[PDB]
Amino acid sequence: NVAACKENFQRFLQRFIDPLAKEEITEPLYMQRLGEINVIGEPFLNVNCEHIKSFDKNLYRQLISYPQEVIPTFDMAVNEIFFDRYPDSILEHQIQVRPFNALKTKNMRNLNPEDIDQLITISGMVIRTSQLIPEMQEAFFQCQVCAHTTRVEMDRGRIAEPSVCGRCHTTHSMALIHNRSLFSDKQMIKLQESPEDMPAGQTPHTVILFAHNDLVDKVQPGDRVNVTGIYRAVPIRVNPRVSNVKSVYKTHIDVIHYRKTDAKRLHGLDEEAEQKLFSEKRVELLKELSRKPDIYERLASALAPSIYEHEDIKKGILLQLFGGTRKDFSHTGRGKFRAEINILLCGDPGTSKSQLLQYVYNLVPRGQYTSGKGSSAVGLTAYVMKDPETRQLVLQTGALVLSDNGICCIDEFDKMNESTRSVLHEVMEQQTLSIAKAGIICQLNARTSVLAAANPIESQWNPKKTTIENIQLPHTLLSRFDLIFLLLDPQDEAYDRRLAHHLVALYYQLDMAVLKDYIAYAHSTIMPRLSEEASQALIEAYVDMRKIGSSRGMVSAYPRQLESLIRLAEAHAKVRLSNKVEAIDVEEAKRLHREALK
Amino acid sequence: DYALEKEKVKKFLQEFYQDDELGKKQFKYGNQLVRLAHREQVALYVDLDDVAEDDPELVDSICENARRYAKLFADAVQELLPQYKQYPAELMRRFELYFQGPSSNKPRVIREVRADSVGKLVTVRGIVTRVSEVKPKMVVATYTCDQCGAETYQPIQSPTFMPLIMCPSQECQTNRSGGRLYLQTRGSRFIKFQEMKMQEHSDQVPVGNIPRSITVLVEGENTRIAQPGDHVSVTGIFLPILRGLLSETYLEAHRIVKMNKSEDDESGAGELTREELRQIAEEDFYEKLAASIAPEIYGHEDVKKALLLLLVGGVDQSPRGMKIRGNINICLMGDPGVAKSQLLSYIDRLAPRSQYTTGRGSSGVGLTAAVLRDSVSGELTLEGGALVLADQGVCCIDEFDKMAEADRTAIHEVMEQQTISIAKAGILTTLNARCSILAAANPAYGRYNPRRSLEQNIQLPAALLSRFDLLWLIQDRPDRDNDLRLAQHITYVHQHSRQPPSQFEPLDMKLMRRYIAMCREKQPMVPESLADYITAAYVEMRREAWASKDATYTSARTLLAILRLSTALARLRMVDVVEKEDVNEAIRLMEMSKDSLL
Ligand SMILES: [Zn+2]
Ligand SMILES: [Zn+2]
Repeated sequence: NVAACKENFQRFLQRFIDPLAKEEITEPLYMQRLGEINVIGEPFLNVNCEHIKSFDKNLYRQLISYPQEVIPTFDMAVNEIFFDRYPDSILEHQIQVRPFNALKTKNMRNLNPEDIDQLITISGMVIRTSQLIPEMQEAFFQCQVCAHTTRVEMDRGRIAEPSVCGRCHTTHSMALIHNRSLFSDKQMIKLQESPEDMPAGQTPHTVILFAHNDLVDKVQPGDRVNVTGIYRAVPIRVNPRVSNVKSVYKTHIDVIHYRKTDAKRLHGLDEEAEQKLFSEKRVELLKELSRKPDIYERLASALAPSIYEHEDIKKGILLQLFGGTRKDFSHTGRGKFRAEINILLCGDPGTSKSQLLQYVYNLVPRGQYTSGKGSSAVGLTAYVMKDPETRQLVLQTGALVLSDNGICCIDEFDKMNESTRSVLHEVMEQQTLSIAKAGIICQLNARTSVLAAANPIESQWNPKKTTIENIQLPHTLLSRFDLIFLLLDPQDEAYDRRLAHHLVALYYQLDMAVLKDYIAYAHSTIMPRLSEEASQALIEAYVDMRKIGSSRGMVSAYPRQLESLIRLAEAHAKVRLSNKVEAIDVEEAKRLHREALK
Repeated sequence: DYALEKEKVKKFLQEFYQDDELGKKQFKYGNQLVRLAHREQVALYVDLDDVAEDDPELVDSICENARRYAKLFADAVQELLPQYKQYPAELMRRFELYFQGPSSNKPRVIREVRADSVGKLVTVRGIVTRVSEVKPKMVVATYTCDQCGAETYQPIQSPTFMPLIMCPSQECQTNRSGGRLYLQTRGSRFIKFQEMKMQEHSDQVPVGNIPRSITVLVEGENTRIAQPGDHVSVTGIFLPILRGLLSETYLEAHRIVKMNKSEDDESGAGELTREELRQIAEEDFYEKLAASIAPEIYGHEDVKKALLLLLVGGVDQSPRGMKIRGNINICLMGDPGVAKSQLLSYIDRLAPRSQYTTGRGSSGVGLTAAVLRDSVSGELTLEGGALVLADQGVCCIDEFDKMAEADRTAIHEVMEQQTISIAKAGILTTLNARCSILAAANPAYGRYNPRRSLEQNIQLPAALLSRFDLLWLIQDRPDRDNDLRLAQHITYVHQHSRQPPSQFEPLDMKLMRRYIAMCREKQPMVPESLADYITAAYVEMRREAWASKDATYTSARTLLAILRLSTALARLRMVDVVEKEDVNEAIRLMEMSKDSLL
C-alpha cells in the first residue's frame, strides 16, 4: 500500500499534460511547479486531486479514502523527484503536498458517518478564530536518580512513559520535563454555510476546523474560503475524572488546504505583494488603456451596468474606489490625515439609491451594509460584552470597524435618532475611535469610508424650502461629507420614457478583470504629488466657494472642503496613472463638487 | 416463549400476499428481502396492519412488549438474508427494522402517555422543536492489540460506555502478561443520530395550562425528515433512561410522518389527472379559482382575483448580476367589518408554507430573526423569526397600522432584497427570507373620511407605500341595495352553514393547493414587441399622479409591478410567453384598486 503508491504517483508528477492554461505545451506542469518551488521559498506544492483522477483512478480512490496513510507517501515521492535541483538550492524544512478541489463537494448538512476520516471539501464564511494552542510531539523525560534524559516519540497518537532508567533502574523515576520537549501549533476556526446552498426556511450551521503547524494563521474572520481537509470524530468523556465516555461522538475537520478565489469582489489588501505578480503582458494593457482621452468616463460608465444614466454619481463612486494619497504626517505632529472619501446621496423616493448601495456592497471586499432602525450607537463602533466563560468584560468591534478597508454602506441615514448619529463624528473624520469604559481604556483606528443614503424631510422634495431645510442635517455633520449628491429627479416625460425602455429590456435576456486589475495596479504603484500650477488653482477655488455658499443658504463651506478638493483632485490623477497633480485634475474635481448640489 | 415466534414471523415474512401492487398477487416482503440482500436498501418498515390480517394475536403481544419483538424480527431477517442471496453478529448487520403503527390504535396526545404504557408501542402527535443536527453514534467499538496483532469488538447499549484495556485474548496475556489495545474509528460502526423535542399543540391544552414536552431519539433512517416548528406524528416505543426509583423517559421513534396538511404530507402526491386537465384547459380557468377562494364571503370579486396572483407569484430575473424579486406584496386598507381578517385567515390555510402574525402582538426582532443566549452555556445563538420560517411561502400580518413604528421598518429589507442581514454581538450573517407579505390595515382613525385626501387618511411613509405592488382600498359603502344582498347571503350562511349555490361549485382546498403548485413552475418570457405598449401605459401613469391632487407616490418601482403582475396571469393560462391580453388585465387591476374612491 505504501511502496505501490509512490511509484504510481511519481509517474503522475512527471508525465502529466493538461488541455488548460495557467498564469495567463510546457509539458512538465508539476515539474515546473516544483522548479518554481526551488527558485523561491514556500515549500508547498498545490496539487489538484482531479488531475490525478484523469491520469489514474486507483490512487484517486486511495487518496480520498485513506488520506492520512497516503499524504506522507505523497510527500516522500515529491522529495525524490526534487533530484534535479538537489545540489542547486538546499532549503531546509521539507517539500509538501496539498490535494484540493476546484469545486466544492458537500454541504455542511450532508456530512454522514460513512465519511469519517476521508478527504472532504466544503465552503463557508469564517466567523471567528482563536489564539495559538501548543500540542506536544516529542516527550522529554528525566530521572530523579540517574538524572538521565531519554526522549520518547509520540507515534500512534499517545505518549508512553518508559518506567525504567537506562542506568539506575528505580522502576518509576522518570518525570516529564515540559519546556524541554517539542511542540507544534494548532488553531480553532468556525465556518458558517453560505446563504446559497441551504434548505427552505432554515438557519445557518457552523463547523469547527482545526488548523495546524503552517496553516496556523492564514485566514481572517470575514473571509469566504473553500476549505479542504479530512473529517474526523473524537470521543468525549462525561466526567473529566472517570473514563466513562459518551456514545455520541463529536466532529471537526483537520484542514489541509485553503482557497480564497473571490472573483466576485476586487482585490483585498493582502495582495500587495501579489501585484508584483502581474503578467508584464498586462501592465502594457493597463498603461495603454490609461492613455485614451476618456478612460475616466469609460471606466465609470462600466459600474453597475443596470442603473440608468445618473452620470455624475458613478463618477463620484468611482473616485471613491481610489482615494487620495496616503501622506505621512508623523513629523509635523499634526497626527494622521484621512485619505478616503465619504459620499452622501439625498433625493426623493424611487430614484434608485438603495440599489447603488446594494451594488457597491457586493463589489468591494471587506464591506458592510447597515440600516436605519436596526443599528444602535455601540453596535456600529465597539461594545463591551460580559464574556461568558471568564465572567469578565471584554471589548468587541462594531460595523464601522469591521469594514476597516472598504465601504460601510449606511442606508436609511435619516431614520437614526440623533444619539446614534452623533457617533459617526469621530470615526468618519479622524479615522480613530477612543473608548473609555469600565475596565477598557483604549484607542482603535480604522480606514473606512461611509457611503450614506437619506431621504429629504417630508420624504418629498418640495422646492419651496431651502436646500439646508430639505436635508435637515446639522452642519457639523454635513461638512464631514464632501460629495452631497442631490438626486433631484421629477417626472421628466423623456427621462421616464428612456428609463422604462431600458428597464423592460432586462426581461428578454468593458470587462471586469480589466477593472479588477486596473484598480489593484493604480493602488500599488501610484502616488500623485501636487504641483505649483495645480496648487495655484486650489487657492482661488476656495476663496470663491465662500462667497458663493455664504449667500444662497444652500450649504456653507468650511476650510475642511479645501482639503476635500485635494482628496478629490489626487483621486482623479490616480485614474489615469498620472503620478502628478496638474491643473485639469483640479477643474474636474471642482466641477464635480459644484455640479452635484444642483 | 420466543423460539416458536421466530418461526411464526418467518412464515409471515415469506408468505404474505398483496393485490394493490397493480399487478397480481406478489410478495410485499419477498421483494424487500432481496433488495436488502443486495445492499440497495437500509430500512424495512414492517407494517402491523398486515400482521393483523392473518394473525391478530401476534399484534396483541407486539404492542404489549415491542422491545423483544423488534429483536426477534431483526434475527428472522438476519437469517433469511443469506438464504436469498466478523465475529459478532451485529457488526455485519447493515440494515435496520422499524414498526409502522397498527391502524387499530389511536394517536394519543403527549399529555396522555402515562406510566401505564412504558415499553409499549405508542403514537403521539405534536409540534417539533429544537431538532438537533446529525452526529455519529457508535454501535460496535472495534479495538486492536498492536502487540499480538489481533482484533476485538464490543457492542454498546447505554448512552455511555466504558472502554477496554484488557486484550482479554488468553494467548496474548499468557505468553507475555503485558499489552495494551487501542481504540479505532475505522473497524467500528457508527449510525446517524439526532434528538428532537416535541410539544403539545397549544390548541389541545386545558384553557390556561402549560404544554408538556417529550424527547424523541431519531436515528438510522428517519433522520432529516422533520424540520423545527412543524406538525408531525411519531410512532415509537416509550422507554426510561438508564442510570433513586424515579425515571426520566424518552420516545424512541420508529416512524415519523408529517401531517402539515391536517391529514398527511401529500405535497409529493400532487398529481393532476386528465379529468382535471379538463378544467385547467377551460377558457376561464383563471376565473373559477378566483370565485373559489373563501366562498363564504359575498362580493369582493376583484380582491380574490389578486389574492390568487399573490399565491402564484411572478418570475424573477438576474441580468448582469442584478436580482429582481418575483414575489408580490399586497395590502388591504379598508373600513371596519369588510372581512379582511377572514380573507387572511383563508390565505393562511391555502399555502404550503405560511405564517400568521398580528401587528400588536409581535416585536420587530421577532419577525426577522433574534439573537438569544443560553444560560446553560452562555453562548448566543440565532433564532429565526416569522419571515424566515415562511421562506418559500406567504406571511400574513393583520393589524398593520397598529404595529410600533420602530418594529415596522424591519420589513423594508425583506420586501426588496429578501435577505435579513444581522450584525449583532454574536453573529454576522445574512439569512434568506424569500417571503411574500400580505397585510391588512384600517385607514386613518378606523374609518375613511372624504375631507382629508389620500396619504393622510392612510399614514404610510412613501418609502413603505411603494414596496406594495397593490395597496387595495375597500370601503363599507352603505348602499341600501348592496346591504340587502349581503344580508341575504349571510343569513343563508347561518341557516344552512354553507354558501348559496353559485354559478360554479368551489374546488376543494386540497385540490387547489395542487392546481397551484403545478402552475408555479412554468417561467414564461416577455416578447419584445410589447415593450412599446407597456412603456406607454407606465408613462401615462406618471402623468396622472403628477397632474392630480389625491394620487399616491408612484415611482420607477411601479413599472416592475405591471411587468411582474402580468407574468403571473400568463403563468395561470399555462402559456409560455406573455401576451397582450394579460398586460391589459394587469393594467385594469392597478386601476380597479383605487376606484373605490370615485
Ligand atoms: Zn533513573
Ligand atoms: Zn494482544
